[PDB]
Amino acid sequence: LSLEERESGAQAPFLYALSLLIVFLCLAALYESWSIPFSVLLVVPLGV
Amino acid sequence: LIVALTFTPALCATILKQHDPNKEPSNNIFARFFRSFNNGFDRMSHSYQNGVSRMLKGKIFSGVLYAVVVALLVFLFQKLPSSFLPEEDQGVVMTLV
Amino acid sequence: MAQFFIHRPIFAWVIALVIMLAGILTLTKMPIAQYPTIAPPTVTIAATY
Ligand SMILES: CCCCCCCCCCCCCCCCCC(=O)OC[C@H](COP(=O)(O)OCCN)OC(=O)CCCCCCCCCCCCCCCCC
Repeated sequence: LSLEERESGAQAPFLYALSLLIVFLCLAALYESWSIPFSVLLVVPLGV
Repeated sequence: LIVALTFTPALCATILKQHDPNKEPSNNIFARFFRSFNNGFDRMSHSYQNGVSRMLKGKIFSGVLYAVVVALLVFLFQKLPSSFLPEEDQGVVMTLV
Repeated sequence: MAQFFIHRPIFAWVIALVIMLAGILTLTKMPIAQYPTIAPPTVTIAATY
């Protein structure tokens, strides 16, 4: 597992950056706005 | 095809600016180049049209020219040799002793 | 249809961006060879007396 950990390091933050990018893009497509999506994005902390 | 149908029309609607019917030509080195180029191409088009007209009137000449063109094509097709792939220098040499 | 995206420029931008991102991601993982062809298998047997 140690070796696995060393290989798997820096995948999760990268992966979660891509997902946040795509979420922003889809929200912008929905509302047709570059600034609106950010209100929706600001909610993530509240659930966690 | 798809990009031309969707992305470029939106880009033109958003990024192109309305034309103005006003005396706003500014003589400049960057600008006058385009005016001169336009005039030259405009008269070159007339020259091309005249050449086309002379071509159309001369049926025999055009026919013989095209026939010679195809003949020269077929003559030169034989001259090139044929191979699968070219030889590329690959930066290495092997030597047998 | 052209009219749909004429009125929704942000939507068309987003589609273009997603395509480009997918392509950039793909390029970071494609194999690179000189030729498309893949050589057929060879098996070699070696014995020493
Ligand atoms: C690397 C990334 C992946 C690259 C893949 C290749 C590119 C694919 C093409 C790009 C896809 C872009 C997705 C953008 C999402 C758009 C979301 C949106 O908000 O569109 C809304 C739109 C309806 O708009 P409208 O009727 O005008 O209503 C608006 C309010 N009045 O809704 C519509 O008009 C319909 C739009 C299509 C809806 C798609 C629904 C998603 C279904 C996903 C299922 C497949 C998941 C695959 C998972 C793989 C698992 C391993």
